[PDB]
Amino acid sequence: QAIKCVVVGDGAVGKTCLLISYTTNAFPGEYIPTVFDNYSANVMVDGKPVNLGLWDTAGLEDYDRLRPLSYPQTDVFLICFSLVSPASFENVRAKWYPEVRHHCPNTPIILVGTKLDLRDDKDTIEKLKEKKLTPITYPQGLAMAKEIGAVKYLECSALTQRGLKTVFDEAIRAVLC
Amino acid sequence: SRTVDLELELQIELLRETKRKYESVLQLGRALTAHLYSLLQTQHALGDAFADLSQKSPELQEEFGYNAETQKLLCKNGETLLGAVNFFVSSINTLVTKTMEDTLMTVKQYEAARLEYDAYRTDLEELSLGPRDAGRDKYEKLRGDVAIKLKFLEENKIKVMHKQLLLFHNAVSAYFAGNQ
Amino acid sequence: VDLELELQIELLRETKRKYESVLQLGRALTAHLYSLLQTQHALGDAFADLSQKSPELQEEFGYNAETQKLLCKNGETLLGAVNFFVSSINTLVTKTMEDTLMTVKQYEAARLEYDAYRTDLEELSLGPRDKYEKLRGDVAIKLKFLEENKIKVMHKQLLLFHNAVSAYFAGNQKQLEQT
Ligand SMILES: Nc1nc2c(ncn2[C@@H]2O[C@H](COP(=O)(O)OP(=O)(O)NP(=O)(O)O)[C@@H](O)[C@H]2O)c(=O)[nH]1
Ligand SMILES: [Mg+2]
Repeated sequence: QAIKCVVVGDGAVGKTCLLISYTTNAFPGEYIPTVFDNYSANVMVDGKPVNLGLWDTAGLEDYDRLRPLSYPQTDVFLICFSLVSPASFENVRAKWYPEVRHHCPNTPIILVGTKLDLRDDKDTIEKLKEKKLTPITYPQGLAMAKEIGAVKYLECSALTQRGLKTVFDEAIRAVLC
Repeated sequence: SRTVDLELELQIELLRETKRKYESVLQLGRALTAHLYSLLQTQHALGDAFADLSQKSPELQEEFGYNAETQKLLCKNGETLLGAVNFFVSSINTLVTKTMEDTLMTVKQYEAARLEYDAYRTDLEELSLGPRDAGRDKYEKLRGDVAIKLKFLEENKIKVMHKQLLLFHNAVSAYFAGNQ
Repeated sequence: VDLELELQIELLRETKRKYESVLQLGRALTAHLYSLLQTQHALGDAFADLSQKSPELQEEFGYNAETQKLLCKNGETLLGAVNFFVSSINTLVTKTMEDTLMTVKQYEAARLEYDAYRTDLEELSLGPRDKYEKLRGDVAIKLKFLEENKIKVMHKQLLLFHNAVSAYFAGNQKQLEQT
């Protein structure tokens, strides 16, 4: 069966690393590979053959005009934000939630916490304290999803892969229910 | 010793073959949508890089700018195209996925009924070839049901495809006319 | 030390960069464009077949097949051009510019040393070796000769690319009317 999953969310969050890590098992680091590319994956979800189409997007205002063009015929959205970036998280409701719905008000959405590693590390833990800010806790991310209607809330690191595979296994279940 | 509704079975085979081919055009259309979307975006970036280079390079101001304007125009006209294609895919997905599946769902009930009726009479014969005795509705009813559905389905297939092929073609053509 | 050169070198790097970022968007353009032709090739075949096998919709599958086909044909030419673009620019980046940037690493290996050994051996003085300029010539005359090349290659490269894109659409609309 063919399922279309599109990953959106404030630029710099890690949507591309989220898709390259998951599909090829390598961090997009080492040069930053083929721009505006899309990814797909074949997965066995409970004795079932699934053809998973993954659509990448751009998070900077400049691509606002030609983003909705990828939305039609979607089966599940993944609004992303960085647990190390409070400014982003807020935009989850500020920009993304309204847009995705403005076009597809009936599609299952899932919230994801990109960069679950740089949440307990020595540096961003100080500089993020140098700006008078702090990481994103489970609540509010868990509440953000609920504040929305997200069929699910998950967290993962494209660097550690931890919680990565679950993200897409859920997107599929959120589809065929 | 097998029941055959020749004309009807020939149409069922042709509908299965058509769905097969349509599902294939449908997969291509999806890929078309991805690739188009990837292209469109690049042309946008490319449009910026060039425009930037145009200003930070007077020696090549006119050359970079000329290309920036083109990559920008194309990007814009390619949004109208990507839209038209999404419409093509979506429309045909309904036809295959829903309209055609509705009929096939009825074709399966009819075949199941045809085969049980065959097993029934066969059992009757290898029972007669014993202590002697030498003296269908579900199948017939279902047989009529599919005949009707195949007819409506074919009528609808022609209208939908005639429109979708016409527009898809025009969009593809327009992505050169207003682009020229 | 010497300002001019090291302002000329700071610009050969910002430039080597923008052209590197253009080289990226260019590899992508190639990729995404190649994919599009495969699909178009496949779509025209799928359309031709359906056209022969479906009399009810023979015309409709018919002209869609042709269009997709000429489109694939023209697209291969465009792809040739785009490949040439990226390649050539790539040469002007991986070689011609490196060759200039290498004699710069050398020049620098013998650049701060004269300014260093100066503030250094400056400390020992009053108590009670010259080809830094040979490499200097190989970072000024190797450099300026590079900029003329930039202009020469980019001017031509930028134009073929543009005409190619243009031709692409001209040939299309053209042949897309002989029907
Ligand atoms: N530690 C860590 N760094 C990450 C992770 N994901 C992304 N990054 C880093 O975050 C930066 C941005 O990643 P990127 O994938 O480009 O984000 P994006 O959302 O795709 N941005 P855009 O919308 O502009 O394309 C990169 O420097 C990348 O290495 C992660 O899970 N962990
Ligand atoms: Mg990205």
